[PDB]
Order: sequence, then structure tokens, then C-alpha cells
Amino acid sequence: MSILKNDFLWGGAVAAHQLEGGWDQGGKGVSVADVMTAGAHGVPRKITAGVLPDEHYPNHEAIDFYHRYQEDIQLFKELGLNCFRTSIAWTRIFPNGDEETPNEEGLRFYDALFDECLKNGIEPVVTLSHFEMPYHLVTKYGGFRNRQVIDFFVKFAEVCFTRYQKKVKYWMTFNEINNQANYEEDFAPFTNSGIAYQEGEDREAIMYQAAHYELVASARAVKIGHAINPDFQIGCMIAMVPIYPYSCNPEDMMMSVSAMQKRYWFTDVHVRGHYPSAIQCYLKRKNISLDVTEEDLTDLANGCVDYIGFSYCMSFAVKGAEKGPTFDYNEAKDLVRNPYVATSDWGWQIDPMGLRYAMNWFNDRYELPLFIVENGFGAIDELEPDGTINDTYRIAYLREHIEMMKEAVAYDGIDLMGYTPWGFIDLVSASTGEMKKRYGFIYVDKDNDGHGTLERRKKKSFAWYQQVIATNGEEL
Ligand code: NA
Ligand code: NA
Ligand code: NI
Repeated sequence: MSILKNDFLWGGAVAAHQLEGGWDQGGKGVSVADVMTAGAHGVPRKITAGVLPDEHYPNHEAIDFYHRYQEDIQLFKELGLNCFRTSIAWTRIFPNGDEETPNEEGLRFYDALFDECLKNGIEPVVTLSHFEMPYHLVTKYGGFRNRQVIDFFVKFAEVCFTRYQKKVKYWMTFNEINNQANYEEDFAPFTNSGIAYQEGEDREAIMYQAAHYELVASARAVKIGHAINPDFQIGCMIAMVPIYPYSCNPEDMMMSVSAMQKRYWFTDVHVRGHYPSAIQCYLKRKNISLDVTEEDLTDLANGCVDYIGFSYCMSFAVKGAEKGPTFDYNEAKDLVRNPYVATSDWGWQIDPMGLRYAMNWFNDRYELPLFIVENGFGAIDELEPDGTINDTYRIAYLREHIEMMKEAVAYDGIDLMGYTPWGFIDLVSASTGEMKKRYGFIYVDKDNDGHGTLERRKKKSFAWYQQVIATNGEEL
């Protein structure tokens, strides 16, 4: 008698560049992740011009899942996962991106990884682009500044769909495609889109042009994937941070509406196949005049997604004072602390009820199945000398989010496909390039400086989630 559906997908989520290591093994090319240095809370990662001899790049070795995946999958099986969300490293398949033929050694690696999952009861869920495009596409072509990179991505997606059509049912095109709505900081444009900005450039206009090309690439991929296997479920991937009005002040309400339009118009294109009128009017008013053709609009219309994959970690709040009639939204400056919720040590506000809010926000608009493909609590873990990791703070975060997700299914009629907590084996964080910001049920002995045995150990949350899955979410 579970609230959640009987065939509910219980898994864990990672990304290739964040855990594989082997960054130059098996023919793999240099990715955008491979030129990003380690950072920390309050210390941005640095993006370097190629791999420089005297820098620490934590994604180069990560946790060495490239060599240890067989042992790790036995831990996944003990945990009881029925699915595993990861990315296919673009640079393992097309090392520089523009080769005529794919890299067969990279195609064999994912053959072996996916086969190892499926023989242990675990279904792979694959994200095609996850912050790891070939660095050669950036330096030579400009990343998604360039229409040519659309075809390079679609070529890559098509190889992947064809090779794994019998092994992978659930796909997603561009991870957290809307992160780049924050274009004032370098991280999201470079990792979403391969944009390295030159001095004096209009950063906003370049982001919107890359977002258009990516949406076109995704839509082309959807149609091609559907032609290869109509049983594929191909979703978008939205970073869903709800943006609350600070108060019932009417300008706070409109500021929140406008911020949500700026952050989530990507979803409308993915789902409906055309641009929403508010973002179109914004672009016209700002004279952001994108290279949009009629074939683009036809591609978008014919490549709508089957479901909405999204991450949830936190919520934001905004005030509308002095935001005038335009309610322009700069994510890097305009956020305010929400006095009603706690916050993590990295400053991510803790708001389990916002997950239910997020699910209703999607469902009110789109009536599509949802897939929670990332959710997690990044926190410092401590080893007791006895050896255990008592991460009750992580059980508390996760259990309250799963309870709110159950309330959304039970009370709001949401169609929820599955739940894959993020970083369920400790890996290198995206925003900061840290091992210290731990998400996992499985501890990995490696620190921010690169020291450690890389041994895996079970935290206390491991047995907690095992029983979550065992009871299909009834025992939290
Ligand atoms: Na208040
Ligand atoms: Na901070
Ligand atoms: Ni080796």
C-alpha cells in the first residue's frame, strides 16, 4: 500500500566527469571539466587555458570509477538501486568532437558499464551532455556560439542512441540547461555551453544564442532518438530552484513571476516546442536578436520531450522594491535570504516543502511525468576511529524531501517516475571542485587536496536508504 507507484525508479545519480577519472585513458579527449581547477565555498574554481602544469584539476582522477566500477556496482546492488543515472562522457566518444567516426574504445567502456549495471538489476539512465563537452569544440569552434556544434552534438547523440538502444530506456539531453540563466558568473556559461567570454562582450546575448542552439540540438536529438527506438523516454533536465516572493507585496509577487520566466523559459521550449511570449518580448525589448531560422522552429516543434527531469536542492527568495516596471533579474545579485528556512554550510537553503512546490509548478503548467534526477545534501563528513560515518544530517535532509515528494503524489496527483539522489557515492562537486562537500551514502577516502586511499565505506545513511527502497518509500 505505498503512496509511490509500484514500478518506481529508485536510484542514484552521478556524472562521468565527477567520478570516472581516467581523464586521458582509452582515447578520451580533454573536456571542459578537465581545465577547471579546484575551488571551495567562497572561492570560485578557475577556468584555465588548456591543462597547465602547476594546477590541481580534481576531475582528472576523481574517484577512479573508470577502474573500480565493478566493485562500486556491487555496492549499488547491495544498496538496492533499480536504476543508475550517469552521463556518457562526450569526450570518450568524440574526443575532440568533430571526428568523422566515434572512438570505439569509449563505446566499449559504456557497453561494459551498462552491461555490468543490467546484470545486477540496475537500469542505466543516461544524460547526454553533463558539463563535459570537448575542450576542442570550445577553442576551435566557440562551443555553442557556433551552429556547427549543434550537428556535432546530434552526431554524438545519434551514435549513443544507436549503440545503447537495447540497454538504455531513459535519456536526457542537456543537464541543467537553465543554469546559464546566471550568465554574470563564468561557471554556468562555460559548463552548460562552452562559452569562454572575451572582454567587452555582451554576456547575456551570447548565453541566449547558445541556449537556442542547445534547445535546437536537443529537439533534433529527440526526433532522431524516437526514430531509433520509440520506446525511448527522452526528457529535459531542468535545475529547479523555486523563486519565492518575499511577501505578498504586489511588486514582490511580480518580481518572483518575472524571475521564474527568466529562469524557466527553457522548459516551455523543451515541453511545448516553441518560445513563450514573455521571454520573446524580453529579447525584443533588449534587442537580443538571435539567429533563429524556420527550420529551427520546425525542429523545436517536432522534438518536444516525454518527461521533465529536474534537480532540486534549495529555494530562493526575491524582493521587488525598486525593480520598477521591468523586473529585470540578475541571479548573481538579486537574491535575498529566506528567514523561514535553514541553510547548508555552502549556503544552499534547506526547503523540503519547496520540492512539493516545484513539482506543482511543473504540473500546473505541463501535465507531464516528472523524474527527480538529482536531490542531495552536501555536507562535511567525519570518520569516527571505529570507522563509521554518522551522517544523520543527511538522512534528515533526504527523508524530509522524500516525504514532501510523497505528499505531492498523494495530495497533488503528481505523476512521479522515480528518485535518484545526487552524489550517492562521494564524488567531485561541480560548483566547487571539492571532495569535502560530500553527498554520498558511500564514503570515499579522498580529500580536497587529492590525498587518500580512495577506499569506499558505508555511511549510516546507506542502511537508511536501503530500507527506503525496500519499502518503496513507506519507511522513512
Ligand atoms: Na517576514
Ligand atoms: Na557563501
Ligand atoms: Ni587502466
